[PDB]
Amino acid sequence: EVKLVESGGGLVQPGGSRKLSCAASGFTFSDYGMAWVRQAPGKGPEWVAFISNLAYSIYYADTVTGRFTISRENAKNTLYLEMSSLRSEDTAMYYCARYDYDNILDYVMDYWGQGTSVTVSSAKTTPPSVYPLAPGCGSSVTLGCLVKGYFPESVTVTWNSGSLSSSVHTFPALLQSGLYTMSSSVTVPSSTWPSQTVTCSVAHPASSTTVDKKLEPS
Amino acid sequence: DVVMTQTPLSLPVSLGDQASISCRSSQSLVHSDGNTYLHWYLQKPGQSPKLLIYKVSNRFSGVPDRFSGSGSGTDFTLKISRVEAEDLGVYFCSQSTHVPPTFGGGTKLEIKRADAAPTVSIFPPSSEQLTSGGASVVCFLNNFYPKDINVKWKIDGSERQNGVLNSWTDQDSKDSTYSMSSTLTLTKDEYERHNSYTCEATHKTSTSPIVKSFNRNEC
Amino acid sequence: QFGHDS
Repeated sequence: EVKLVESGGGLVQPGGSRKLSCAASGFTFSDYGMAWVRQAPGKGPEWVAFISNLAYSIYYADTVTGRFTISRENAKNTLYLEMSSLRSEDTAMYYCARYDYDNILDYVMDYWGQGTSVTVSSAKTTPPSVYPLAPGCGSSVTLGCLVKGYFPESVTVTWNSGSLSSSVHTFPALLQSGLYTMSSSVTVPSSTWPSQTVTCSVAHPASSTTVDKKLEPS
Repeated sequence: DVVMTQTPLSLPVSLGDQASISCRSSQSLVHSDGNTYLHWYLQKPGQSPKLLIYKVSNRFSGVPDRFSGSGSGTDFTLKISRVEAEDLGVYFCSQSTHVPPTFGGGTKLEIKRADAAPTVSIFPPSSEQLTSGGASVVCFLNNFYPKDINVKWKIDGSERQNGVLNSWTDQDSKDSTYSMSSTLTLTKDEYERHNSYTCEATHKTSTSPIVKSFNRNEC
Repeated sequence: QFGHDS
């Protein structure tokens, strides 16, 4: 089958550089135009760059022109994207895609790779601060933990070492002041808490942290 | 650039039902060579987009018969004759008639269920955070349907906009509801200037907002 | 939308 496999992503400082590669297999690479397409979270795909099968034509999106360079080596079945002067808004999943043709026009991106992820940030590894969200200030009580100011992703929040999960909501992390913030809620019958202990456990592997926060009422 | 506009943003369906999604271009997509280079992609979470339909009405290799496309000029439609669970995901239209190729914003094909108002809970800043100089006020809006919802924060009865972070879950696999967390982050100093903290949730299930409050001095 | 190389 046609297969495209991107590599070269990672975490880069603003103003930094990165060179992505895309390994093509299952077709005659030299016969096909190729492209890079990026996708930021929550957003649609955004075409980045195009290179024709003999590299006679190169095109760039206005948002990356002067900073990104697309190239190819047909004999090695590889496509490249050289990224320079990287900016926060370049953070995205980067996909390699093949352009199909029938006559003289590359007209559809038909096969896409699974993507290589690029994060542009000056943040340093930072453990989260774990804050209890305590009720007090029907037969059910909702509690939470706020997990604030960490980097990088990700973190894992469990409740009573994982014994509570059916009523747990894990809210996706978002950027806040250049660091990530997420939260987690759990709902337990009143007959359990505060009569029995409820604890959130927050694991952040990159910072070698695991903190337990016991929930206490207002 | 050519602007691709999809409607609706979100389409709820029951398995086995029919679904239609719309795409409008700001500019005619008829190429000088006579083709109309309008395509449709499906993207599932964690995967790349997969081509479904190309040049308005051609099914891509391996795409099931229940998918079909039509349209002309600037108005296009993708039709699913009977929706299967594997069809759930985000559909994108795309045009390659003009440089640069562009994509619509996506239509999310989601599950229909009965409406449900959120369960709303509010929480004050922790002593731990106040010791660090910050004060986050958190409101959970849990187990509601449909996904569209809005939160308003009030401090001493007056609306507040600065410092709000809203985050949605995806549609729950167990009960098909959504939940969302709304966090208002203040400094310790700002928090200690005011006493009444309120989050108001407005959802289609009632014309009245759901109001949850606490008084700082009682915490 | 791009030209193919023959």
